[PDB]
Amino acid sequence: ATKAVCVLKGDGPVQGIINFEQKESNGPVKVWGSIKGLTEGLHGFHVHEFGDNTAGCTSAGPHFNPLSRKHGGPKDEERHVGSLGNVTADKDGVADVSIEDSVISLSGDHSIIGRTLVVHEKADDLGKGGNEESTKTGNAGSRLACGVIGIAQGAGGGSATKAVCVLKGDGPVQGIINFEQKESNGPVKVWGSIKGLTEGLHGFHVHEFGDNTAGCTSAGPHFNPLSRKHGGPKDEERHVGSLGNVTADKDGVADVSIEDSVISLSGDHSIIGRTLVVHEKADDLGKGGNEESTKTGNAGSRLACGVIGIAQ
Ligand SMILES: [Cu+2]
Ligand SMILES: [Cu+2]
Ligand SMILES: [Zn+2]
Ligand SMILES: [Zn+2]
Repeated sequence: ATKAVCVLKGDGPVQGIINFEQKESNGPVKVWGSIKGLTEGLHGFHVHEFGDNTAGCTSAGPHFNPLSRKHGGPKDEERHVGSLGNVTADKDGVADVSIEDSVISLSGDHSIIGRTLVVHEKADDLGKGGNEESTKTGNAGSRLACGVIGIAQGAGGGSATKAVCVLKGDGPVQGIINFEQKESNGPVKVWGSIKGLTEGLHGFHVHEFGDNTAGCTSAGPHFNPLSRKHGGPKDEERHVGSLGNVTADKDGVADVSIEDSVISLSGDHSIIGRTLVVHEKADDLGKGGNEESTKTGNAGSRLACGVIGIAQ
């Protein structure tokens, strides 16, 4: 895509929104926004390999590094793709970010879509610490906050054989959903657990944008690259993102087990860097006879969502 976004959150007070824009498909990426809750001074700022936040920032794995090079600073030949250097927080604990980088992309095998942006406790020494740790992390220390990099309203995306989504919302609904596609236009297995739901049927869809800047609202409509009407997963007439219903048991738990051949974890129907949403009400699978049925299945409000990240 030509635009991406990341909401950074952690166990402490660090939070922010970082925007990405890439106008020419392998030109430089503009990176800008704001992070607050930081100590005054320099903080390591990196793309890590996996958009897996199922164990906070730890499950993001190491720096994104397809080239197997040593850690470096940005404007520097020997670096990781994900080495974006340092952000500087002012005396109000705010880092105003304004970067331009040519090594990261929002498309291709060097795409950061569906990966994790991390802000660190300490400064990145940019590989010039002498020791071994410096040539892997820049001695940047703890991961204070992170988020999965999602597709924002523009354009695209990213590529993997496993993906994962951490669902959260305003209310008590939360869960983790796993995606596995062992052959690269075969079915995607979709499995996991969501809790805090009312007993019964809940609409379950991939929405177009991996944008959670305004909660689930900013995820936009159902992912619909073929411009079809909403349907059930078994219908010819459906959105790519229309995975049907999941069922919550009397304890409010939906043990999701789905297999879909229309979604993909690569190519132009890739759901990497898009948002998975679970809904208030049953999806009528486009059989409701009203205009809303043909758009959303009358599934109602978005109880929880998250950005679908590369796991594999
Ligand atoms: Cu990092
Ligand atoms: Cu939906
Ligand atoms: Zn690095
Ligand atoms: Zn739909």
